[PDB]
Amino acid sequence: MRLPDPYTNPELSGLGFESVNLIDNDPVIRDELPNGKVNEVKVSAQYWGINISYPELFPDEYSVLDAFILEYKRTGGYIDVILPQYEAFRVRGNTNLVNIPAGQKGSNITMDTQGVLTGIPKPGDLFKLSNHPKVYKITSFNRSGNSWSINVYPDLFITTTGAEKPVFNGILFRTKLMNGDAFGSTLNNNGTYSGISLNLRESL
Amino acid sequence: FANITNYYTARSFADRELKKSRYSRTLSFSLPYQFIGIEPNDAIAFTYDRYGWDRKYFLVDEVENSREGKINVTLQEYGEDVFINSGQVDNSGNDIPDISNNVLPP
Repeated sequence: MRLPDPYTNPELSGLGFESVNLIDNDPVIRDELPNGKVNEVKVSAQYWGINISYPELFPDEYSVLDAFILEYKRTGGYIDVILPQYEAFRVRGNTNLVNIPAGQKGSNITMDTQGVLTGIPKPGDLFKLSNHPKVYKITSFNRSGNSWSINVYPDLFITTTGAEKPVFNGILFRTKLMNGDAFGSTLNNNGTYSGISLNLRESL
Repeated sequence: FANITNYYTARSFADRELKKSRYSRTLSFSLPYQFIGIEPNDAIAFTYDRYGWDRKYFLVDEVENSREGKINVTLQEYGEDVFINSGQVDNSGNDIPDISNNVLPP
């Protein structure tokens, strides 16, 4: 259920995001002490927010957008999103042959790549676990031959069962439309729709 | 005093209450989470140079925990002398026997 785009619909190029804004939200409670210490306490999940803006739209591509959005509203499903700036295939191989030991938790993953993978991740790559919709971001990476380790932000939302597999490619955010409760399109006498924008918040 | 009957004990306790009543001051402030585990009637020594206070002695009198961890407190002043009694004197000379409802014999 991808948000339609030029890669899916090169004919409808207007659907290419004019610009995108990615926000981390890390709700935290903090205070400043008179001795000049700072102290902070964390609760609740981090989440990714995304904002999208579109140019003027012609009626056809607009109708394709509405036909998507109303299908989403009727079904109550999720919106999948790709994010082109991270589309690089620097890691490849038989991902489903990798073994992740169970009981890893907290922010460090270690893997047996079994010598299978080729290439390496980079800081700022996206990373995902096969059985869970969350998107994480690589802070750091190390090798010891076939063994890899990566330190990842935010902290892991699950304990590893040992059935997980890593996913370095084709990561899609799963999101829903917090703006959607008052959605609507201006129509100008040019015959063109205007003022569309989307605010998305990941949801699990 | 509803539940006390040893005269000397009652007097020694009233002396406590009188001495305590001289120490009127109450003080309130907030503490960071590391001081967790405080309770009422814990003993605090407070030190603050601008007021000239130096191990000024207080008892904790109210506490409020919070989900974040920030602790509000209030202190009540006491002295040491609150807990010390004077001498007293034997009161045995007035053990009045309140006999009634009796008829003297011939």
